[PDB]
Amino acid sequence: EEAEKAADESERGMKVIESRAQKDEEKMEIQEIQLKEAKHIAEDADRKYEEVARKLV
Amino acid sequence: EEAEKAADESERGMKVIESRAQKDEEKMEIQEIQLKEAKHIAEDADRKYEEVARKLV
Amino acid sequence: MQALLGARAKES
Amino acid sequence: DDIYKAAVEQLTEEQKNEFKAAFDIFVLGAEDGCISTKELGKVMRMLGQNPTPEELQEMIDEVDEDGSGTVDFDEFLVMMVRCMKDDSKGKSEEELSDLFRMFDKNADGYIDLDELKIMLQATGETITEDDIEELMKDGDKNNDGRIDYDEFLEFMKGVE
Repeated sequence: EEAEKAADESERGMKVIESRAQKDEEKMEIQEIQLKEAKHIAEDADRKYEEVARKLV
Repeated sequence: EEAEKAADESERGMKVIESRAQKDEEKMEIQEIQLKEAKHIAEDADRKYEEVARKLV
Repeated sequence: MQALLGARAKES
Repeated sequence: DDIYKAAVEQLTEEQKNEFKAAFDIFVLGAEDGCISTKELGKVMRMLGQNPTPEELQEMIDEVDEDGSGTVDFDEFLVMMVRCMKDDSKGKSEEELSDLFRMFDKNADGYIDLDELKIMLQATGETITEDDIEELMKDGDKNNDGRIDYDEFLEFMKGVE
């Protein structure tokens, strides 16, 4: 009974973790894709900065 | 043994996906922090854009 | 490519 | 951005297919299926090292002639043979003076297109006016139509 409770806790755990792992994996990929975009916005933000700053110059 | 093995195998399943959640969690935190900074860089670069755009004016 | 492939990094 | 193709012209093709499989794992878990930042990152990680996405995207753009911004698999093979030691040694000012007194047969301090043309025709390779033309233009940054001596250093900087 305890091993089955453990089967359920280690399996539920695995599923909770798979759910968490998936949430974290999606957040990982979401933040990674969005990081690339945030970096591209930084490149663009720096790019527009340079275009206007260069005009300033 | 089957119940305990279910627990043990699901626990190993969990260890791998927990380690994955941890890797994904660390990576999403890294990517999130990096996103925040890439975005803060972008925002800073956008602030600089505006500082230089108003100074361009 | 060696730190990647080991034995398989023969020309790499 | 091209010298890597020139080096694979000197290299083999088995390395190309090894890098095909490389690129494949270089995008193992990719967002774009090509090498963006994090793809090159997990490349370095499987390499046992941890890079930053800036130089990642930069080596991505270090070949970027057109502004492609990404690592095409072709551009990928370019980037991967970038790291093999194929042609080195960055030729520069001294031997370039030694050779520019010649390349400036006109001794202008500037290679007119005359000398560049003639010495290309002498190079033994097929000589297009795309050759002589691009060569005059890359030499001549002042774009005087004549490759200045330091414009000649430009002209023969590193080209093994």
